[PDB]
Amino acid sequence: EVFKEVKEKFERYKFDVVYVDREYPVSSNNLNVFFEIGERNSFSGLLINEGQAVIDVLLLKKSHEGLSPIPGEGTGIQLSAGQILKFYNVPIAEIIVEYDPSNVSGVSSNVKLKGTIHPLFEVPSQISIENFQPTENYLIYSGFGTSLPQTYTIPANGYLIISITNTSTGNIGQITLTIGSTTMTFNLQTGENKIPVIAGTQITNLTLTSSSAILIYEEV
Amino acid sequence: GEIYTETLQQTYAWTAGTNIPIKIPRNNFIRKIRVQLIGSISNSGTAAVTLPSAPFPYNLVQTFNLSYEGSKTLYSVSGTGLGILMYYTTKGQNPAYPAPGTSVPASGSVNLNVMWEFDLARFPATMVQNIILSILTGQAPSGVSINASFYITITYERVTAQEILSEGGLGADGEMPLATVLPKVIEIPTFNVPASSAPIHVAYLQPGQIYKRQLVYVINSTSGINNTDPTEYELKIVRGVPTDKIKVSWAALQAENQAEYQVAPYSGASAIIDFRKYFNGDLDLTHAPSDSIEYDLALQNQDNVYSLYVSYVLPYYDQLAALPAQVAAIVQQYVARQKRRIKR
Repeated sequence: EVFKEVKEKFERYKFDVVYVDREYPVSSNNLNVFFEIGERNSFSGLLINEGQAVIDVLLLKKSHEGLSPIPGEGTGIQLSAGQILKFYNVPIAEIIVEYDPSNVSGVSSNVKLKGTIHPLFEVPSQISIENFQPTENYLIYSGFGTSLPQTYTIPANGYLIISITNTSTGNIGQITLTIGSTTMTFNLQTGENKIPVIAGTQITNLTLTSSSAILIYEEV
Repeated sequence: GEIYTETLQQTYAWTAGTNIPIKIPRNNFIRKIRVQLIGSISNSGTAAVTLPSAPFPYNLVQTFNLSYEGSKTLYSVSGTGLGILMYYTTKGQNPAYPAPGTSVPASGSVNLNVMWEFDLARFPATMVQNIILSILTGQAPSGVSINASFYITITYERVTAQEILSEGGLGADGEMPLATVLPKVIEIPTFNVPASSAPIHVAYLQPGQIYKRQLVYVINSTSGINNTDPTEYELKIVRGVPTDKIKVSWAALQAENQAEYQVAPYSGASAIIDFRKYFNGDLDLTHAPSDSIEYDLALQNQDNVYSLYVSYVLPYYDQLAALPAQVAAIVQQYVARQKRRIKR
């Protein structure tokens, strides 16, 4: 029997998709932040590494057990400052972000998770890293006066820039830096001051002779 | 089945301004989860530091978030919120030391012990994924230091495969029993509701749930929660013929709370309105178009109004409604009993 049929069908999809937003400090004091996305459904969105610390993000297929990577079950992606881990319908059962054992101590990032878990569709699962290295001109402090309200950690190897701006020119103060067992003291002038530094260096003091605008960043 | 309760061995240190994610073990269904900030508040200073007043000690836990599958949210109240809801449903007998304004002896300490309680009816925790109760602690009072931890006491009911069938088995998608009553205690904050003598529109109750009672309280920038601005509250059913299920003066609303809760007002800026008392049974908006019931406030000054709702949803609400008058009757009675388990 040869059949010629014609049918115009109206269809709609009403499947509930619940959003998610979870930002956890991730540092030497909070080694693991863990977001529970249920095994049965699928999550798509961003895992944002808004910080200076590098984290190992391990998504697992199997819940109730892991805390290390169960092989085949969970896959791991390493993520550095600014790198986003993008998910496209990846059915995960738990996302565990571990603060990396190799970071320069003190560096932390707020790993935020913003995406929606909607039922797992019959389309591919995918992962990728968006914004792979924003060449970072990494910002450390902006403020004003004659000293710093806190100590700061320098996140990477590069050049520390201290920009001191005032209504005058010339010698304006001093900064002290420490790394490991070394201390160094530097003379500051108005304008740019550029100092090579290695990751983990601490800014321990600054003292100016007159009130200024203070901008500290690192060219990496 | 067999309700049975226990404390989780694992506690959580209350640290200032932290989010402490807690996993709630999924052994059976969960009836109620109690959390207690237990320890002391120490004064190491030379002069005796008096503790901030209401909402303290409650606001020591800035916010609560009990949800499953990391997204479906059963609870979302602030410590100040769930704390006042707790104060009423228990005749002001809910554990909360020290009381507001109490002194921490100079270079000595007082006792810390506050409680919250999330009533999940008979939540099918074995059939869902990851129930995570994240307590986002607030700030430690000025001059004193909090040395407490949280104790999660969970109440399971051994609902069995058998019993589950006896109340309508599973849902359309079979992810929970048909007669599931998921508590949905949310709290939506409104800011700068301007000062008026005639109740001005504050916010709409959004559909997708059955409202049992609503705890509304305003916050002055000066007196915190101890102000007296709310003067005239008003629940206007906006959809259909416009009507006032409520148009009672603040005093009279706090009055029904005297008779209703047999407890003095938590403060001059709070109250509770039970919908079962202004409708026939609970105020349902499961399918009502959004913006069908709004609530108003005549504020002396212009402040921030927080409205915590003790609502619950029926994940298979239609299968419960499309059930034979035979079965529906039995199923309705399980859902009916469960609907009242979620009081606080």
